[PDB]
Amino acid sequence: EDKKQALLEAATQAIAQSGIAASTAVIARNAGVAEGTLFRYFATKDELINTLFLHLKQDLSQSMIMELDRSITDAKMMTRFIWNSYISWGLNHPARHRAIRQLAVSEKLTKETEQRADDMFPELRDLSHRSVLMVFMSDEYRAFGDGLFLALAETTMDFAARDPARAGEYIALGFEAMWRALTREEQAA
Amino acid sequence: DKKQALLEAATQAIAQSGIAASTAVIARNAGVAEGTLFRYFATKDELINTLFLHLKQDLSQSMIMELDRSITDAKMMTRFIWNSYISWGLNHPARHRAIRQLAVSEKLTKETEQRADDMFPELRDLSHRSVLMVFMSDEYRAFGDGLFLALAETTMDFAARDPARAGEYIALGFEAMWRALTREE
Repeated sequence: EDKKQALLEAATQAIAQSGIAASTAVIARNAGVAEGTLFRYFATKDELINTLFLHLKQDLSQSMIMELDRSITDAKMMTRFIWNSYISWGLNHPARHRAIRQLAVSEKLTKETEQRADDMFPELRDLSHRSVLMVFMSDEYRAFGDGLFLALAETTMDFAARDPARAGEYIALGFEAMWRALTREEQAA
Repeated sequence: DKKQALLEAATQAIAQSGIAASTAVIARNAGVAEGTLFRYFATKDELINTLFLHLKQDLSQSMIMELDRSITDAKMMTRFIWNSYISWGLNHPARHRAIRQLAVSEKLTKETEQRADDMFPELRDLSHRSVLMVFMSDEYRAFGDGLFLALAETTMDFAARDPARAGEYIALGFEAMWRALTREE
């Protein structure tokens, strides 16, 4: 498994730098195993993509479970906790964030992986904290939704990293911006 | 002109590698050694600012073309503005990527910021009206633009990857940016 894990870390780095296009040969060389070993563990580029999205999401969920709390809590409290966890994770593990973002907006994630990934987070039970637009987006435009979220989260991380004196402000502003985006609803004449 | 070839090469270089892009290759790909480039622009900072302005002027041209002024809803106006911006980015990806890098650089003089405000006065007024104050402030204007350009680039990337649904992506992205960034009732 030692070998498989080194491969996952190498794929993370490769995709972080070059996206889904990253070569299987380069991943294997940067693991220090020939490309055949790689295709033994993962039988396809797709199977690897999916396994890596899940491995990375598990890593995220691990960093959170330390401070995980009960569902009877404000949806904004829970969502801010998730967002702060994510930002901390991306700052500590930039390649992990970059890779996972690439994976998320790939059109390559099986529904099985999507269900496993929902089930890493009991928290993804919307309970209409979301607006009507975004519940509609979750059905029809889920990748675009995640894309937008990760865009806001990455902008947050980049500014925090560039100017940590203001990190908390940025994390706050970014959070509110995504929260309004996710939660604010139509106001009519 | 020669200057224009330099600016277009600088756009391409920054689109690819950000502000770090070397003056040497910008000059090389313009077809001139570095001294010529430094003749036209005496600093990287001066070049950064001059290019931000050249690019914003291009954007402002492409937007002001399509504007009709009978419209007065601020969400209507901003939605058309965003359609124009998304169009420009789709048509000129290097120009968008570069302008985004330049915008969130901490390298833009206040003179450059006001000249660029004054390319589209109507958009600056639109923005003081509609945008939250934090994202408009002196201290967090850059973060606001960062968020905006993030959403705009995600919109562009999805539209480009899947043009059959481009309008859907442009609409949704707009709403997301609007709700995120703008003051409420």
